[PDB]
Amino acid sequence: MADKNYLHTAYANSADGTDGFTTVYPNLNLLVNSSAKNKEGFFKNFDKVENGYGEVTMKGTNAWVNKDLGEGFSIQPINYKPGDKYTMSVDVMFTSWNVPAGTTISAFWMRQRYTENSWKEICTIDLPKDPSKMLNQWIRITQTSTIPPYEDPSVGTQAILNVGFFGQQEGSFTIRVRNPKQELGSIATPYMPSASEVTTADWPKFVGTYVDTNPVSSTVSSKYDWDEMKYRVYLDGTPVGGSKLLSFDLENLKAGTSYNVQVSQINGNVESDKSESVAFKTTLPK
Amino acid sequence: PSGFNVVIEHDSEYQPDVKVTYYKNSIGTEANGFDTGPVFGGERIYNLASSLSYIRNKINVELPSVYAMAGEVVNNGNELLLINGTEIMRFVIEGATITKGYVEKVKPPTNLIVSDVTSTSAKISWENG
Amino acid sequence: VDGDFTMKKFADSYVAFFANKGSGNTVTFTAPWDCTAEVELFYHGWGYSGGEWEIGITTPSGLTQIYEATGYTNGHNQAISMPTKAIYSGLKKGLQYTFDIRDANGRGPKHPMMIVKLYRN
Ligand SMILES: [Ca+2]
Repeated sequence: MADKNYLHTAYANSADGTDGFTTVYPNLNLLVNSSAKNKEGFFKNFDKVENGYGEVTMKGTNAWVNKDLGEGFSIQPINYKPGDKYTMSVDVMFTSWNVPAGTTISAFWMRQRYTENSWKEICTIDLPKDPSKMLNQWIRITQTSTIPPYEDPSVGTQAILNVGFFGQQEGSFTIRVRNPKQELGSIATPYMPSASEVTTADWPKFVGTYVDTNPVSSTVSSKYDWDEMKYRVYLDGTPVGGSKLLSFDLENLKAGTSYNVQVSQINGNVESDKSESVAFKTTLPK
Repeated sequence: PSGFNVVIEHDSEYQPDVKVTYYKNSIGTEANGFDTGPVFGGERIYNLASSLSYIRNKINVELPSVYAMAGEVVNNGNELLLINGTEIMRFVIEGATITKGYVEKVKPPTNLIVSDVTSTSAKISWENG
Repeated sequence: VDGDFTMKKFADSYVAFFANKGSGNTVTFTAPWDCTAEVELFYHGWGYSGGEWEIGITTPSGLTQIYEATGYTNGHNQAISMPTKAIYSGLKKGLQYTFDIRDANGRGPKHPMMIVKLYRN
């Protein structure tokens, strides 16, 4: 109720503001072929790609079963700085779940990790240990991971989809994996392809705004004033939003750091070349 | 604005050179059909002074605003042609193949100004190209 | 602290019932034993079925699961009302969970009271 006014910004892909609504601008994916175009990249070792997903069947008796996801990670995990956060997001569906009484599911995850000696996880996401009562349903699963400190240079890495079936009888399941994503940050923002595969079409088309309320932003599309964006704002090479107006507010910056901003114009999936960059530096606090 | 800009998209990872010429009534552009012009083969060919700038795969050919013309764009790979009736503006690339070519319609923003800068934020304002 | 308390309470039980203190859309508990959860929704003290159902399950470790219901409309709905409730399969002994009905933009009660019943494995 105080005199302090807050500008709330949200993005969408429909003029009404409902289609693909977000209070947070999407971040680029660090995974490769997340769109399941063909049996390559992330889906290289799945049984097949069909529609926009990958299908794979895990079967074993007193065993660890894995499929290498290594070809689906843009960059090697030893490039990530320790302490940084990365967020994994994925749609998952179990079409068949044949795991008997004696059989136990363990270490069921999609994980980038150190290998021999260490085995410490770098960036991971646990998958449902018993989806038998939720079969044939898309489950969205998210997890933020903190990069562990560097190991000896002799200690290697790997990226795998793993499951362990232990007990008397064989266990098996069939899983569909749709739009896997890994991004830098603590938020699972909307699905985006990788930087090398992204096009103009892949970004939000509409911007929604409202003012003066509490510091926290509404989660109702209708609370916003929706306009078709005419400009795209790139902070340090990555897009952070846009506007219908000839002005934009850069938020969540860190103190005393240099930044570069360049803007492009949008005209219905026709994007102009980016403008000449301009440099600024945030002030230092007392 | 700055001028008349023709965009040439190519397959080189570098900066291909572009040479611009202008000429009227070359073969196939005569108003009353083949060889109905005043100088068979084409009238005076003028070399057009261009200012070139580059981004990966895209050459921007800036010509003086006075040359600004409409017209069909023909891509012959080795050269691009901007045909407006009887008039032709010819762009010859060197060391690459023309992928696509067109008069720049969606133009990049211009007077970028950073204002209201604090420790956690800044305001970016600009002007349409 | 309340994890071990709830675990001792329902130790000999094959069922456990949970609801928020503020009669709201979220419910937090520590599974007393490996179980199966059934989520029901209420409005003004009356249970209801149908509408938009987007259920989320979170754990203090930072794992979140988001289940979005698409009703059985592929028939000669017309007669099916779905969901009447939501069922979840692999809950584990000692784990804290936070269930919530994420608010509906179009339709269906906006702020319903949720109840979670756990059925021991
Ligand atoms: Ca679960």
